[PDB]
Amino acid sequence: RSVEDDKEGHLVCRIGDWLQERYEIVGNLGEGTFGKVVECLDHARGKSQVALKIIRNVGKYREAARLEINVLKKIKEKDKENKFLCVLMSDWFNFHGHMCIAFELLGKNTFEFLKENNFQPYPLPHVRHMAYQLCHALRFLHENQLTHTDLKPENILFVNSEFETLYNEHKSCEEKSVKNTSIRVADFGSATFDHEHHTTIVATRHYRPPEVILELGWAQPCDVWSIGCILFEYYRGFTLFQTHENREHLVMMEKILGPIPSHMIHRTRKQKYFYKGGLVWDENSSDGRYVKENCKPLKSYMLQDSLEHVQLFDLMRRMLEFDPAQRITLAEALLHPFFAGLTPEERSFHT
Ligand SMILES: CN1CCCN(C)C(=O)COc2cc(ccc2O[C@@H]2C=COCC2)Nc2ncnc3[nH]cc(c23)C1
Repeated sequence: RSVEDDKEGHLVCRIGDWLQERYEIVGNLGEGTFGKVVECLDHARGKSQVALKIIRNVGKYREAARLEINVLKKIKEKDKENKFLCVLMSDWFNFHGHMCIAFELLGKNTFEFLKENNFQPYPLPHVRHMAYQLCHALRFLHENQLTHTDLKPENILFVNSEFETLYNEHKSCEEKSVKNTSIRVADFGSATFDHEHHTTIVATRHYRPPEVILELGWAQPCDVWSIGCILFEYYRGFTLFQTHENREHLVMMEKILGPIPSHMIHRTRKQKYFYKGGLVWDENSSDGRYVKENCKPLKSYMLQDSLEHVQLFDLMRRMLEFDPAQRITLAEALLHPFFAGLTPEERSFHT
């Protein structure tokens, strides 16, 4: 059988086909703009379960995958015991122009799970455990001169996403509750070391911090801002910054978090966003009316008054500090009293 690609350069994959005379395709896990993810059995390692990322046969995607493979090699060198909750590669190969990267098989990503639960949020204890793991994982990368730059719910995966179906106490509907909240962080293709070239713009827009929008440069604090956004999303089930454009995004930041510090305004070359030292925007436009209607102070989004909710919000506020130098580090975040609520099994990583 010939090797066939579709019109977008995706490999046409057939259940039963082998790659590298080794990986037997047994399931299709999903398709994205990069290519697809397929479930395989690895016949050279006792029919172990693999997720294979199969990249489009398109030069720019091939080049990007080669960069991801090289980042993944460096990460493994620093974490040989695979203790820091990252998804590391077990193999890679170029299959007729398609870069393929083999990973451990995991469950649903945390976005897909949320979507399959009709966007009903994760309970606070789940949020807390997921937060703890994220802070742990990224602290390790940060201490090794690495920044992820593209953290978002779809890049964070449950180890096993099996769930219980419960009747929602307070709503007229069912709810899916994950049985084990162990997660792993993936997708390191944009991850950048301190000594390497930093592009002006990084991150997916909804998780992108103000220093990037204002072109002030970025480093590890970029990831902490993303984490703040992620945790909000886990806790409410909707995006903190449901935005498509920079000026709008800044206005949303001001409505939710308070004024942008004047020292950042004075430094930015993006003066098009300001007039007389304040954000300038059209309150009567579609975007202006949307933000005025929908964007409220961060504390207004708390679902309950109790101590653990108050502490989550204190931590989130600190992750969402405008000034990246003032923003909480992950090392400090791990000392936050929010994490007093973890079970011993959660805290010691015996989930
Ligand atoms: C390689 N894996 C990251 C790739 C890049 N990335 C984050 C995504 O593509 C996100 O979306 C999926 C991830 C996925 C499998 C299916 C996905 O597709 C969605 C599913 C339903 O509707 C379509 C959208 N990953 C995985 N699954 C299981 N085991 C895995 N091990 C490692 C990964 C992974 C990361």
